[PDB]
Amino acid sequence: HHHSSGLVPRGSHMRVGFIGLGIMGGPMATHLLKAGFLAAVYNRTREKTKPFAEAGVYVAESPADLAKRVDVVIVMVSDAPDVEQVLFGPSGVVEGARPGLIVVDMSTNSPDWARKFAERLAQYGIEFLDAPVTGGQKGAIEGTLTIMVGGKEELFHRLLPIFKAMGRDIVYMGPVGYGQAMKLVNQVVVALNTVAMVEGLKLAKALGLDMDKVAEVLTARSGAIELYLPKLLKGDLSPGFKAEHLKKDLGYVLEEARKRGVKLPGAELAYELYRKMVEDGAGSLGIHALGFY
Ligand SMILES: NC(=O)c1ccc[n+]([C@@H]2O[C@H](COP(=O)([O-])OP(=O)(O)OC[C@H]3O[C@@H](n4cnc5c(N)ncnc54)[C@H](OP(=O)(O)O)[C@@H]3O)[C@@H](O)[C@H]2O)c1
Repeated sequence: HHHSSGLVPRGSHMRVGFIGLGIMGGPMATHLLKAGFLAAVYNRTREKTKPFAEAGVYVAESPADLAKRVDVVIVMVSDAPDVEQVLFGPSGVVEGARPGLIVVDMSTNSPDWARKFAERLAQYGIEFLDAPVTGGQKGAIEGTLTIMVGGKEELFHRLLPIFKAMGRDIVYMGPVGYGQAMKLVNQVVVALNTVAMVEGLKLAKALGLDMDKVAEVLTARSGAIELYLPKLLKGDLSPGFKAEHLKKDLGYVLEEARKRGVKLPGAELAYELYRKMVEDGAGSLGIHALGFY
């Protein structure tokens, strides 16, 4: 069946449907709406779609119902199994998409997962990019994300106006999976920079240092410090970036390391620390709460 017009003209071939309105996906999709690309959203929990519906965005009943109405599906759900559900479940994207639709997975998983998604989608005539991001919740909100992309370079170029609505530095990394590859390098760094900050703070507190001055001196400076030290000092342990998601990222890091015969003892330790945090019931706190939960 064909369908009625929506927010974005069909002849643009740039109608976007966005799946996963979380800490990242809400602000990202809002930036796409402000830029005139957002036609539709889907979220597993319907309440989060409310602010979109109040701006006229179509609220889909399933990923399939979203896919049949758009040219580009952006996915920003938690983990690779969640991407599998939204793409390939009973009412997943593949049940609604027409050939030539592009899926862009902006969530974090792995090169191997990116390649599997692309392979499976190509059987339906659906294109794929892996385009994970860095910059945190604050970057999402500000529209300044760094976006690292794998897949056909021609599709990277075609979608650059969409990426520029959400981010600032848009980097083409190579074939399918090279965006996830970059993102997993990035997550090694983020994890250990976060452990750095937390251990520094634990030592500073034990020594009874003036936190104002600690923050001044450390702002040693890193991403984690700039994004999360103010929250941490106020005891705001909310994400931010959930500990369970970093655990997940570090699992893929260590799988890739093992596949390639590289030893990453720091990443192994980080994985252990974040694994304990999830076991202890703090998986939904931000990563900056490590050591403090
Ligand atoms: N937060 C950060 O700083 C940050 C930065 C860069 C990249 N990332 C990555 O971006 C991705 C999203 O992160 P986030 O911080 O936005 O996570 P989040 O706040 O936990 O949101 C997760 C989103 O995924 C949806 N979801 C999860 N499982 C699903 C399933 N099986 N089916 C359908 N929807 C599902 C959730 O739906 P509900 O609303 O129903 O729960 C929610 O919309 C993750 O891969 C994360 O690692 C995060």
